[PDB]
Amino acid sequence: GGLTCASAPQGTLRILEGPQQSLSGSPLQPIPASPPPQIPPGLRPRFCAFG
Amino acid sequence: AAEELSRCFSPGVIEVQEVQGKKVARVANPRLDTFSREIFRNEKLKKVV
Repeated sequence: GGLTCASAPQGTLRILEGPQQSLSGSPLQPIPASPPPQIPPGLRPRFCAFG
Repeated sequence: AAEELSRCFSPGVIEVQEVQGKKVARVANPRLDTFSREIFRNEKLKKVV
């Protein structure tokens, strides 16, 4: 009436919960790159010679 | 090329007249010139002035 060893298991199942990968879009930056410093339009000379 | 010449100088110095259908640049007032030597960057008009 006691507990005895039974037949060895024939296989093992290991369960884990996993989600999946999306598409590669690689959206690097809101406003991207190093935007260049640049000329103010027209500007004009702010200096003249004497005479 | 008269206008490119007139831009390489303080603007009053080279007065571009219109003698004929073509445009001639003339040295109207040499005194206004500031020495900026910007003609010397032109490579084709550094030989003219």
